[PDB]
Amino acid sequence: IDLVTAELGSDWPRLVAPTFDARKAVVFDDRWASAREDLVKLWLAEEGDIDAQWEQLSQRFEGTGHVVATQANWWQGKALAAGRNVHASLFGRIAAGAENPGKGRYSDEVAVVTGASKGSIAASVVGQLLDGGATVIATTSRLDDDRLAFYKQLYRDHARFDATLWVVPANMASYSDIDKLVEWVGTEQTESLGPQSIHLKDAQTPTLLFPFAAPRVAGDMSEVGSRAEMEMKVLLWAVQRLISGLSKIGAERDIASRLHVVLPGSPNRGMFGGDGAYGEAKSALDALE
Amino acid sequence: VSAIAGGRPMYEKPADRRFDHDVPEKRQEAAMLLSTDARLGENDQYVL
Amino acid sequence: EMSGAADESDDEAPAGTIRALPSPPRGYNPAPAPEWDDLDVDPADLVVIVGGAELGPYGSSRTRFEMEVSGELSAAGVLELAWTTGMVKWEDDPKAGWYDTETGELVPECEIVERYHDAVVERCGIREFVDDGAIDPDHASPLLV
Amino acid sequence: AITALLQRYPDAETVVLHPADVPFFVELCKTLGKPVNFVPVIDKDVRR
Amino acid sequence: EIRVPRKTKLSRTVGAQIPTGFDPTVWGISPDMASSIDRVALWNIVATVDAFLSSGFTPTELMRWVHPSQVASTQGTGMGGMTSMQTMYHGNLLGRAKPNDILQEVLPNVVAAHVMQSYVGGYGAMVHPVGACATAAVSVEEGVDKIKLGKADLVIAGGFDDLTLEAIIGFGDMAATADTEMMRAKGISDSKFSRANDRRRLGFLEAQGGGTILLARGDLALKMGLPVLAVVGYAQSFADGVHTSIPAPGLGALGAARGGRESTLARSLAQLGVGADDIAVISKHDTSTLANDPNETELHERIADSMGRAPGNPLFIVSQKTLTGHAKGGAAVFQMMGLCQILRDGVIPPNRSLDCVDDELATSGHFVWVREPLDLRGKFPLKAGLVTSLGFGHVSGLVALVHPEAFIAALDPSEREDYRTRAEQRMLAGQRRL
Amino acid sequence: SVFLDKDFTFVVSSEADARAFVQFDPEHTVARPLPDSSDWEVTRKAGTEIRVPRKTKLSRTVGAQIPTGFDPTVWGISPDMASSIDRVALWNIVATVDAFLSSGFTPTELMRWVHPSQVASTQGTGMGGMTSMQTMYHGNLLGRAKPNDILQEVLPNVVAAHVMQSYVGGYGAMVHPVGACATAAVSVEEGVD
Repeated sequence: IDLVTAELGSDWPRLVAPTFDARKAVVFDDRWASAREDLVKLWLAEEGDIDAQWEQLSQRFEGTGHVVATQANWWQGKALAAGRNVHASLFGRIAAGAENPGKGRYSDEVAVVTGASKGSIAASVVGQLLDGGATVIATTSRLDDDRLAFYKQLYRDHARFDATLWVVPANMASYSDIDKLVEWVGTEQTESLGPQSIHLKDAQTPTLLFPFAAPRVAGDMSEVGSRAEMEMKVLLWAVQRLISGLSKIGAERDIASRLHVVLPGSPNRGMFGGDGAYGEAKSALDALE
Repeated sequence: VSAIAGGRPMYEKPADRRFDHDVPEKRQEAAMLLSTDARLGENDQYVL
Repeated sequence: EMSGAADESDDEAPAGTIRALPSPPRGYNPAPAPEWDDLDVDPADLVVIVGGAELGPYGSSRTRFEMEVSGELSAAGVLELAWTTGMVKWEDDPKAGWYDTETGELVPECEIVERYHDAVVERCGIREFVDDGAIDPDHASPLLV
Repeated sequence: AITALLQRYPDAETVVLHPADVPFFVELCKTLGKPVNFVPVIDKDVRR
Repeated sequence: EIRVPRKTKLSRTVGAQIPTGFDPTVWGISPDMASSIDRVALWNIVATVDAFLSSGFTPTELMRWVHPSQVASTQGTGMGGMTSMQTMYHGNLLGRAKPNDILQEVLPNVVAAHVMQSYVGGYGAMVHPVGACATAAVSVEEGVDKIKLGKADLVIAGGFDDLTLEAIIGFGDMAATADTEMMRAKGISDSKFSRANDRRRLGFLEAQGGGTILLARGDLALKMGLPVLAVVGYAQSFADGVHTSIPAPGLGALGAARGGRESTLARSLAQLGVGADDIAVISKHDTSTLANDPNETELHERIADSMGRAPGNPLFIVSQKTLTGHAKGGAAVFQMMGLCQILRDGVIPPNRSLDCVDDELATSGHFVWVREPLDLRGKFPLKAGLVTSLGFGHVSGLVALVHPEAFIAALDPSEREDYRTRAEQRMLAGQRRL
Repeated sequence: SVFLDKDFTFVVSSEADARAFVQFDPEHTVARPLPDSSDWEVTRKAGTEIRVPRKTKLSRTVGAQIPTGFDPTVWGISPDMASSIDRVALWNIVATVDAFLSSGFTPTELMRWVHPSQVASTQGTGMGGMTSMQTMYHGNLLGRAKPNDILQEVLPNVVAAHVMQSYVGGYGAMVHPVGACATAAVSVEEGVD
């Protein structure tokens, strides 16, 4: 064990420790609950007039509709009176939104997105996928409630009808995680109630795959200089095993459905010398094709 | 005097009136508590 | 240039001494329209709540309500909790003021939040069971066979 | 000056001097350069 | 036969406990009392003092307006005196020196008996409900009952319970308490493990404490010139019925909504000129157990449904057990306290422990679960709350609470203006005393 | 409670029970796996706390007791109930039955004239559930097998709760006074109320 450590270094064994376990998963399939609380917050806090584009944007977010959400909107609207100008604008807009809710349609997309965290490109992609009536698997490296609360905030805003979001602790650096995660992603979609509570692993065949997981350079353990070597596992090799993993599930459970993997290539290799990371690493994606 | 002699006076009830027909009575559970005048008929021997 | 801009700092003079305290609790009325008759209702037949209080994990009704509605204590919130938790003591010895009970140090009303509330939150509300009975149910509970 | 301060803090008009502000004032009377013109407190030192 | 010392490891590592460093001594309780009385007694004793402090101080001031036999004490317990009980059964079997007053101090009524001896000194009624978890609301019911019949014009209503060793092992054995080892496995911090109506709700967090309220005749409150915190429009306890099944929860609290316009719930409201739609807030028992939450929800959903609650005018519900935890005896009083504070301030407290609403609760459309505080300002009033609590063994209860300003409307403009004058003077004098 | 002056002779115990031993003493107790039997030896060193059995003679040799040979079974209470519930419960349960027998029998006949939520139960206790209480505080500290329903069965209100579950089945009020010695008359007061 001393010889093995001598070759690989100090940080590699410590960072390769397992993380994922099947019992920490959290599923948010409720729009119906979050849409009701979302409307009443608008109705009470209404200030800006009808000229707002936010009212049109929020109406598209309130486009999630069924017998449940209609019973909410159609009510607070019918309970609204002629008392003031805001009450005149709210009642009319709500009645129109209640009518548009009745005829509302939906789409469906099943996606798995990594590197979805706050203030990132993928986070803007995630909320937009949710805006497109999709089903999205969102992974987070930090499992802390501050990260957990963010995705709840992001979901309760951009979620439409038919939209289901899934947040999980995940580490793309761990092969065990990758195997365990997709073994969870590919199994059943079943919940067994016996004497106890057992949730059989939810099976959704991925349409889109977004490997936006992006390790950053933070060297507290002294790991500096060896990272570009390790990330080559993460950015490519572990992606390869991730692509291979979902390929097995698709073949074993026998789907002809093509998983669309968007490969986050770095822009225009060779014409920039200043990036230092992106430009060189992503040129082998042409070799991956 | 019928109770004292036979050991009759204590009968622990199966609660027949509660579950009497499995499907509707569970549905009728709400309707019972909601409306005032719903009660037991004696002729069926205390049916809900 | 930008690292340098971040690496080149400076100190704009800020002279500030802040304190925390408040007026006695007031009540904010609500706007309610009522069409009513006076003599109709018998006051002898009505039950009315004159007052109330509670002792619980969050302290009295004042501090508990602050934590429930707000989620953070006010000036009076931390001042009252630090008093109930016994962090602050009152001495008539010279310097005549509020003193920290643990270390025996004089305290003002401002630093109450800074010096205490961090520890107050931990040791109030819901936490691991502190053993005042010399017994821990979760760790070791005495058994005799 | 009085109006300027207590306009900024209108609550000063409706409330009590804080129980911890009472010892402070009595303390200031003792350290004052020229001895106070009045009697702030009736106590053991009242003769002084 | 020999009894040989051993040990055990248990599941519950966390409880909702009164802030560390609390002393009855700091509040001013004499050391002689602290010794002689159970820990539960220190809770009800200090609470009673602070309960009075809301209006008057000297308990004998009540004897100015009222003959002492018209002062009542209605104080509930689920168990009460727990420490003093466990002190005898250990101590006696262990021959350790223990107090001689033990059995007196284990009587769940002795705690407020201690308060009547030490403080009020009333010559009047003493009642001490056992409502399991529902004692608090059950106590209010009888406190209300004592006044209307002229037996007593001033009552103290409340409930209290303690958290000890063998209180924990009884619940954990009964399976009703949330298992901490499982909570940590799911990545749940101690503050986040009490979650009402949540999909993941694992069972209740046990707590300790006590609380009390002073209920009085409306005519007396004006005459004494004390603060009016709220009007109790109704109070009821309700049983359930015959069944074998252990998870099957009591639904009998629906009996208050029976009759529609003729129902006790609606008539209580109607006498103030208040409608069924005018109950904005229900305070649920919200035990965070899987049995109680959906049942209490179905219950509140149905009591609204038959009384003609306007479709989609949902009752906004708070869960205080997610914060304070569940104290058996003093459960519904903490909710009773919160409800008064809801009415006067207008603010509806959030459940901040709610990650996700249980998908089963979707079937209830007259119910809304709020994760973030909705704060009602001066332009956004509120009207009437409802406290509901479900105790063990078919103990269920309901307390309808209504805003104080509904009572001031019965005085006529001259006397209404005269009362506000007195109440204003009391608040200033009350702020002083406090 | 006595402090052991010199190390006690080792005794055989299970791994689960022996690890528990370590959680109390741990500087003062010593536990080891026995390689062959997988179980553990428990050795208490000097300084440990031991509780040693003794006896006491007391003043009260006489009480007023229900006539010898009384059984809730003879009255017709099922054995499952007798087990699961405190002795005090058997008293209020049979009394309630015989109380009804004064007029009507079937408790649901009340639901003919009355809506079930209008049936009330006001039942006082000075303590109540005493056996079930003393059963937990002994049993737990003694690790003896004791029932899981203990704290439910020690609630002075649970006794008539058991009666409402087993017999009347009313949907209405339940109150449970504590009057010390006066609960009975105190109960009547609230029943009247």
